[PDB]
Amino acid sequence: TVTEPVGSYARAERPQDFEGFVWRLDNDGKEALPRNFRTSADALRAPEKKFHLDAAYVPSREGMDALHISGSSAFTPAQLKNVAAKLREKTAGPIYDVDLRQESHGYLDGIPVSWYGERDWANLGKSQHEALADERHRLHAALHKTVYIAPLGKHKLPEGGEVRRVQKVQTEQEVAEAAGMRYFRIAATDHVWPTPENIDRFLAFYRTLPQDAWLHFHCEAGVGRTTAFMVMTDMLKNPSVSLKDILYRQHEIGGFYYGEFPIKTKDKDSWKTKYYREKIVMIEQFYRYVQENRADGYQTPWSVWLKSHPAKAL
Repeated sequence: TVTEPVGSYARAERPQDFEGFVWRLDNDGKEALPRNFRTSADALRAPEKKFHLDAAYVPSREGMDALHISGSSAFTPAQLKNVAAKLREKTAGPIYDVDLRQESHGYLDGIPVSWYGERDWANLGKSQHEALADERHRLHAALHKTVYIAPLGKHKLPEGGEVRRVQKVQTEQEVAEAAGMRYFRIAATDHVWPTPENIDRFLAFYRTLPQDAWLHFHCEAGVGRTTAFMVMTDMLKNPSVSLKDILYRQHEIGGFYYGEFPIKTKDKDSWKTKYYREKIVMIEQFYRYVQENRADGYQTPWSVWLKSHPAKAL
């Protein structure tokens, strides 16, 4: 009897130790676009040094022009509009805003905020149904009430900010639709590998897409969740390209590197170590899943294949 298999490490943490306590400012709106905006039509750049990769290696670009995917971090309503217009110049198919955030978020007087708990784990352990209902209630309850909105400083605690009585409340779904994009939510936890549930939901969604759909993924700040799904899509659609090529190319357009590398962390972030290792193992397992189920149309869901082919720690 193993209590939590590789791939499900985060199930051992206690949700009650990370409840939300403040409305975090997700973007201050000074720039025209969200941070980390990147496309599969982009030129590859030099790898980041911390990953210790071969800068002379030239990754295969086979399948990229036809991939049609992009990524970024959180945005204001006007920033989303700029992303949607930019993506329209590249395609005539439907454009999707794929919201990968498990944490409750929305817009207060047009300001993008999220209910933030330590490690950004305020909805840890909740089903997607429970996570979205917490979100709808918190947002509605803010209307006509005084609130404190603030950016996180060091030690990940509030620093400065503003206080206003709220006169308008909006959902991410409402904001995407107003920008001309279709909406699809996948409640993935910040900092850890997506659950078998998050992935089964993404696979079913993928199988039903029109051949010219363009997928725009987004997380809160950084590139963690967004690169995981961008890598999975590249593999699913281009099963003939090697693991090394897929990993190098998703990193060189501006994403994270999901292959092996020398993991190092500050003392305050040592809790992240085991999660970085689990990710490396799990993306290799997914590539094994794609290669082995490619023949059919992936008749076997990921969760089922996984329970009969468990991964082992690094």
